[PDB]
Amino acid sequence: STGSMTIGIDKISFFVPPYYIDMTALAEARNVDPGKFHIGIGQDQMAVNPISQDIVTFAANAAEAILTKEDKEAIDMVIVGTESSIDESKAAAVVLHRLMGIQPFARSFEIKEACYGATAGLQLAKNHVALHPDKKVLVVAADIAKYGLNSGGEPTQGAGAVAMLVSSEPRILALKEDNVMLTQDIYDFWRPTGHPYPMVDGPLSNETYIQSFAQVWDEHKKRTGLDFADYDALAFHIPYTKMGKKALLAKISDQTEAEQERILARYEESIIYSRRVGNLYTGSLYLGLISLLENATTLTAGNQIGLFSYGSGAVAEFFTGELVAGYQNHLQKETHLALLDNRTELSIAEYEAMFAETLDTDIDQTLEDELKYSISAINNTVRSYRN
Repeated sequence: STGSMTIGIDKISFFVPPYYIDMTALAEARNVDPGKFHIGIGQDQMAVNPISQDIVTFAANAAEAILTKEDKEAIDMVIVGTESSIDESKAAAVVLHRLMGIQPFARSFEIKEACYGATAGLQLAKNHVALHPDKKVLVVAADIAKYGLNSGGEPTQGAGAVAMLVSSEPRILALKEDNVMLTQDIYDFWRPTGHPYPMVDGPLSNETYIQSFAQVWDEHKKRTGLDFADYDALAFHIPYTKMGKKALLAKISDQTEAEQERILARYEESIIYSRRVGNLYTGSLYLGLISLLENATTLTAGNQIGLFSYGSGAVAEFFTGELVAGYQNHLQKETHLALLDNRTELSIAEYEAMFAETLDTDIDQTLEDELKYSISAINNTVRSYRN
């Protein structure tokens, strides 16, 4: 009711492909104890997509869920964060700008830094709107996480997008100016040009992620004096739900049991959707935010939400948001639950067939798919989308 005009997330939604495989079914096919997936890494259902669906398909569907005609006129910047690009030059944001019917006098571009790309976009969006509060920015995380059949990373796979509308007087989450950022040159996870799957140093990945949180948390506490007791919930980027828990558990071990129980319970709420989707790379943290807000029943306006973003390479950031009065009226619980529940369960055979298929863009072809914004054709390497 006082002070500077707030800036932050006005609306937020995710989209995942209309297919999944059950992790017990996957475990039985890979001759491993299902507990390895359900408990070990903490995953239950995994999102999978056909070659007729790419990051534009997911970004467009996610964004369509939150954009009004008014938004489309007020948006003058469109940003896509991804590490699953389909062009080395042309930003995925340009096609998204067209499909969403956003007004022409806007800048559009793509950000790349592993799983951190969308966060970078969000912070830049926040600064833009702070300086131009009559404008809005569309920021979309979009990615496809594939590792290969019978591969070590297979059970953490996923696909989809998370779209955010950034505005002044946001109806969901007001962003604070307490950002703590961190860059370290570490080769825990990367994907050289020409590699369809990432190069991974498994142990280094877990180590770097866990310590990166510790580093930005400690620096944040030093700068602000804020501690776990000052946070009503914490949302994390996660490669899989158990790794987030590990990082969190390691840092909160010296807190009162009351604080641990509280923070840990909130974390469980934040991963409800993730357990049913898998890794969204850039979108994982923001799926967690959605999951937290739509599954919690005792969060309320005025509460402080801490967010930890991570990107292999590695870049990390911790920042805070405050829940806005009335935010519970502007979520999409019914829509999201329906999206997850309405998915078709694939058998492992069907999944392997879908996964193995490759899109060769050098061949002119048509593709069939009932989903809006799916790929309808390739011509001279150019993708057309049905709308």
